[PDB]
Amino acid sequence: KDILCRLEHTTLRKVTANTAIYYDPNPQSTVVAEDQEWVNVYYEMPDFDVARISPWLLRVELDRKHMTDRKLTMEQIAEKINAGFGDDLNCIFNDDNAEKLVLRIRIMNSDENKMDDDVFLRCIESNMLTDMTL
Amino acid sequence: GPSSQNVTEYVVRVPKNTTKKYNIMAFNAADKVNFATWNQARLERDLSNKPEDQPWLLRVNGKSGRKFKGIKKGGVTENTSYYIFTQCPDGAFEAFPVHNWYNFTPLARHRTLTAEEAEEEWERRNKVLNHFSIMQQR
Amino acid sequence: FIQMSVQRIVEDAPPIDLQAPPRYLLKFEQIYLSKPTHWERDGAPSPMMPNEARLRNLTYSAPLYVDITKTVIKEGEEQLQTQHQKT
Amino acid sequence: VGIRFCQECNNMLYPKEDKENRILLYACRNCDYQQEADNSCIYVNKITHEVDELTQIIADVSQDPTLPRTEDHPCQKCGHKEAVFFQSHSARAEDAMRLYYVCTAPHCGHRWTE
Amino acid sequence: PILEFLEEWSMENLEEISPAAIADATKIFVNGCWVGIHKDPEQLMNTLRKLRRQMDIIVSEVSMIRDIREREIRIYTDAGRICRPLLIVEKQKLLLKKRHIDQLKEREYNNYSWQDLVASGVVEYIDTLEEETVMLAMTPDDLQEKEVAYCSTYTHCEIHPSMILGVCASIIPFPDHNQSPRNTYQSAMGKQAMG
Amino acid sequence: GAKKSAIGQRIVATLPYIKQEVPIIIVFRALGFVSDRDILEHIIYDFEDPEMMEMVKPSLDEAFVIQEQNVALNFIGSRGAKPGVTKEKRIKYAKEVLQKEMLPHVGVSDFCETKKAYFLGYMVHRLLLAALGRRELDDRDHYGNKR
Amino acid sequence: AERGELDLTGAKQNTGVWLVKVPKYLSQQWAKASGRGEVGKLRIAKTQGRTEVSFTLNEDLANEHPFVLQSVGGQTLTVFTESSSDKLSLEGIVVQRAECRPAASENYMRLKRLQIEESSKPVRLSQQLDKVVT
Ligand SMILES: [Zn+2]
Ligand SMILES: [Zn+2]
Repeated sequence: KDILCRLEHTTLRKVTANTAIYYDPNPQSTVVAEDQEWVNVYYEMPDFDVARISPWLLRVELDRKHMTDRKLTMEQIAEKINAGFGDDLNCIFNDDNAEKLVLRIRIMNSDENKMDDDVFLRCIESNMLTDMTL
Repeated sequence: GPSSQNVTEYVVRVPKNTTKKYNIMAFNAADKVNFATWNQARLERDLSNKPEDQPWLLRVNGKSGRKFKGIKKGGVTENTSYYIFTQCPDGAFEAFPVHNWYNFTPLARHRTLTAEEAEEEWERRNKVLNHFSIMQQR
Repeated sequence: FIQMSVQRIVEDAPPIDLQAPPRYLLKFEQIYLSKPTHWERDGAPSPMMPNEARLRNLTYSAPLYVDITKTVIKEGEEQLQTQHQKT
Repeated sequence: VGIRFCQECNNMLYPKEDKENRILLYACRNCDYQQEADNSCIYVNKITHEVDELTQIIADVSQDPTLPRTEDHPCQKCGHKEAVFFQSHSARAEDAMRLYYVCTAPHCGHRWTE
Repeated sequence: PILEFLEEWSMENLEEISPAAIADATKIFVNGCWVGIHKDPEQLMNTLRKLRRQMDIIVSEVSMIRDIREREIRIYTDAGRICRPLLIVEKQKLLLKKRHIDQLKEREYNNYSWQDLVASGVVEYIDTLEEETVMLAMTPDDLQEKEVAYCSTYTHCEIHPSMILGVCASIIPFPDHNQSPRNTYQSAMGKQAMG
Repeated sequence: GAKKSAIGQRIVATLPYIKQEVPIIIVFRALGFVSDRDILEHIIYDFEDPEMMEMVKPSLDEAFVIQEQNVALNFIGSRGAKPGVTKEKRIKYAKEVLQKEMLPHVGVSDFCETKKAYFLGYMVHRLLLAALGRRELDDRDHYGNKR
Repeated sequence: AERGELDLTGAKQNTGVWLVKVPKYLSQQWAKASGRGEVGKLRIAKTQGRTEVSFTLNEDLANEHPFVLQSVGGQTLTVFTESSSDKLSLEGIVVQRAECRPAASENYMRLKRLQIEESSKPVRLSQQLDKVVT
């Protein structure tokens, strides 16, 4: 089965419950308390993003059953997203203990510091769901 | 009280001919029309064709107010009739047939891309970027 | 088709208007159909039996006639109307 | 997720941010009208889209003579014994064999899934 | 005649309603033309069915289809629609009774004919589209009778299941005991038989 | 594409006597329905449903340039059976096609625009249901669809 | 004050009118009377929690018409008149919508059958000729 998983193509669409885009002006009080519990931990001593951060947020919910079936790890997914987009995007994910798996995505700080800031994130959402390979 | 068992009866009157014809003016509920703001109202036939066989044009409060265009109803009430009941001091209801049915739709008042200019935007068939910026140039 | 469509098609046809001054109008009012008839070489009509058509290689067809009303306007404020029954 | 139209020319309202206030706004393209955004969510994409089929079901289906009727699943609301059951037969589910029950009692369009 | 009755009935014209009211109401289609909407489809269908069975305003060859799930009522009156006569079933009972059979038995010198059955409202023509909404019984002797509960709501019944065959397939004896390709082969062969 | 993928799938209409596909929203504009709310009212009968609303968004963006009925009519006339020497002829020809050549069974008169808009929206509404999977695709072999 | 200006006094008075659809026979009878001065009487009965509206046909005119009300929130209907003097005026705003239905259930269809027969009277159809036209 390990070989099977290593061969069968897996894109972010397969193991994604849903994707939502919020304006998220303040990173601290991002959307709701659920993210507040763990988002702060990353923001208590954040690195590589203290300079600036894009206003728009891309929240991704990942199905636990699908993730378990392919034995995928959130850290691995973040590394893959980071590897694909480099520093263009900042990926924040919660611990696997939480019943809900979340992964916040934003755009590089340097750009924040031409098409649009909300449409472009929409393109990335579609780009990551299908084109990106996990 | 009396309202719990109130009974009312009124007579119906159908005058043969009326000096003024009766029509029906309709507005979309989502339009959120407000007759209080209708300080002035002007109703004239449209000039697009260039009379009785042409759509109506409604203008409210001149250019400042919303402009609506009236269109005669295509359906014909050959097997149906429409009447309006108006309260009168005598208390006998009066029924007036509707000469025609017209539907009025609001017209937007803002810089609209010209047909010649719309051709230029057609080259950006799907490569259009920042849809908001399109009207900024206009 | 014979009872309704043929009449409907003829009725639905717009009146023919000629103007080139005098103005001529033509309208097809009613459609008439007779029994399947055969004409001998001498011109005498006779009912065409289906067996006869099979043997003599004829076509089992019924003559078709239409009422046409011809109204002419000569610009003299005078209208002359004539009907050519069963044309 | 919600859809809004400007009150001026009744055209589609699209999201937009103002740098000065850093607050989400909905602005009409051909109108220049702007509105304060209260949802704060531009859109939500449901890949699984596990939409509750009960909402999609119409209570009038109980009037269908071809649907099977079972008396072993009484209505939870009115208690009517007779009920009509059927499958979703909705595409994009990728799997559908469960039964959806609708109360046959008139004026009680209760629907449930066992 | 159908459109005029619909206007007379509590059907709202499409040009007079607001778009918001369409969601709850059911669209009414006559010969593929969306004429209007109705807020009481069940009553309208029953009224329409009653009229056709009585041959009052609706002729026998008119198809009335109610898509309950889609909230649409489609009425068809054009030509080219294939339909077959089916016995009407009400409350698991055939509207055809012994009296109709007895009247038919004396088909001649009685003026009682098939058209009387249609006028009587015991047998009606059903097209393909309306058949989808019809719960039909193969035979009354077995499917209508009380038994293991399979279908307690039957709308029509076959006059005879053997009628599904055509002219050539109808001359095959015991065609239900032969392989289907053989039945087709005979159908062609029968066309070439001398006589 | 970055833009094509994000918006999704757009709806186009193939009217008779027109060489090329016409975006659906343009046809509604040519009929006399300019505001998005008015057009969506004929296509989507329940704005409370968000899934169907998102389906028509890409189509709206496609016809965003055209915001006038006359502009929509000229655009259709541009693809007419014969080239239009002047804009007036193009608009007149476009009205001619829509008036009678488009959905003639719905109507063939000059006051049938509203009737055709509803039917055209129903066709779009039917298409959306199939795309959304809420309605099964029609079967050509079904003889209920045959004459 | 202008020819194209529309009078809005009726709207300012909050005048309320009722929109009622009636069958052909009721309208035909009223047309037959030619407006003698009366065609019937409308009766409204209001109970503790329900309202009943019906119309009674004149006995002379004949030689019950219950009224069903409809919600008006779906549209805003106003009545405007075009006087023969070319002075358009707004009569008022419709405040209630009702529909008139017949009382007869089955015997009414007999009248419709005659009405359909009357409608089909001018429906011309082809005629058969015993002899060929000469
Ligand atoms: Zn606007
Ligand atoms: Zn119940």
